[PDB]
Amino acid sequence: KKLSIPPKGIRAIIEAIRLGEIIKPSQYAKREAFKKHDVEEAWLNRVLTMIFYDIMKKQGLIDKVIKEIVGVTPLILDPWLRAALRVAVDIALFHDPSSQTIKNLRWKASDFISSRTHPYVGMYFWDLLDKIFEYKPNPKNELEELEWKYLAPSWLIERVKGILGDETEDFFRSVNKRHEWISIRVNTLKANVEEVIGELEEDGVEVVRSERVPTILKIKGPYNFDTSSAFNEGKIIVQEEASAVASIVLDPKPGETVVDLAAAPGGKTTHLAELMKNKGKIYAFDVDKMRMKRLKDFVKRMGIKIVKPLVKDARKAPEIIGEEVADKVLLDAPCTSSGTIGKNPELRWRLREDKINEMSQLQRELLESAARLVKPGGRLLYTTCSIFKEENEKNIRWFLNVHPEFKLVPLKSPYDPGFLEGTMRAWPHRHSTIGFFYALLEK
Ligand SMILES: Nc1ncnc2c1ncn2[C@@H]1O[C@H](C[C@@H](N)CC[C@H](N)C(=O)O)[C@@H](O)[C@H]1O
Repeated sequence: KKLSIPPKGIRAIIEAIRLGEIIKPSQYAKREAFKKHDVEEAWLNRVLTMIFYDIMKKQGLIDKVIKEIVGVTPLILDPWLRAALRVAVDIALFHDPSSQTIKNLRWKASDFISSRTHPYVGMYFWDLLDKIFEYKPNPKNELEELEWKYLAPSWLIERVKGILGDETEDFFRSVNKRHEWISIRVNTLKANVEEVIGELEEDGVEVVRSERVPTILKIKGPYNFDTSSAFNEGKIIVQEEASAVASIVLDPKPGETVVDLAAAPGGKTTHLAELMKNKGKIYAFDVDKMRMKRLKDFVKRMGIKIVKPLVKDARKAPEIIGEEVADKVLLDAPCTSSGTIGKNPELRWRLREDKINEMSQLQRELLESAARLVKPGGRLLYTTCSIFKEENEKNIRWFLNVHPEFKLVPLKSPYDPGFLEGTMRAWPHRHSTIGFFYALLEK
């Protein structure tokens, strides 16, 4: 028949959508909310997960609808109200709910947000429900029609067109597909691939091994990591294929001294240690103390013992660890994350233009800090998970202009050429991984 969501399910997505605003990446929020409200059933877990990503993906469009109905941007409203309104608008417009579900929205959702806030906000929600269910979707503008096809803001659509041209439609298709796959890396230091595959297939988990990096596995969700034997023993870590390639490209050797200039939560720095076979030294810098504690949790659980974590600004060092002291440095630079809009769909709506240039300047000063850490024979790898030239090819052309003395080491495997020859790019619509950029440099 139709879509029937139980009361605990209604409270679940509301809390997930609310927490998704303050906990990033939003997957952690979804996990937290689902365990809080006891979503044990796989069928409910699937349905609510699908709705979760549908809301994230269409957030900006949903908000425009809320503004038409309510009269103001939902951004000035209470967080629980905003979350409830987003859930209700998405369910009413897209998911054709059964009478029981609309009843649970009316009574159980109103009550839930009241208990988290004040009776008046539940009442206000209750007063809006009928307007939402009677709302006639009306895309008038050629701009509004465009935004509804790609599920993206006009500025982003325009900016992608300037980069991909004919491929723009395919790009948005690939970041719009659903799709329930999670990418993980097998910790070779503590387990082997087939053993992990078998343990996953021992559960009801569908597994597909990556052809580009055989330690990467795609698993079909939902998958509980805090009850997983493989995860709690440190055999597996969540990482995209593109991110795994980064460490392999830099190619750190056992006994070398390596720097991960922006390291937390530690997907790549933990991978660098595998390639160095738990020998040598890794200096791991990150300004975020709360992200660094995750890296420390991963390091010891995964049996890593060569990582020295440093909660400091990465523009410092030199004169923290030394000048030309690194055999090779990885700069997986803080960035816009625009290449990850398939994985974290809501980012397409939260991104600004401004701050593309703000991130671009930070990357350059980390890049200058990286340059001075590299030994004469050493190598520097610069990566972002951004698709913008401003953060990528532009930042490398600048680097090759001011430095003296680096040169670009040509890259081919396993992805495609970037817009500067010798650089490499991954694309969602070409490679089924996140948008990514690679620049390998040596003195
Ligand atoms: N100036 C800075 N110094 C050190 N870390 C920074 C600085 N600016 C941003 N960061 C960190 O850069 C990180 C960006 C992430 N893309 C790093 C991911 C990491 N390389 C991984 O593979 O797990 C965030 O954790 C930021 O806290």
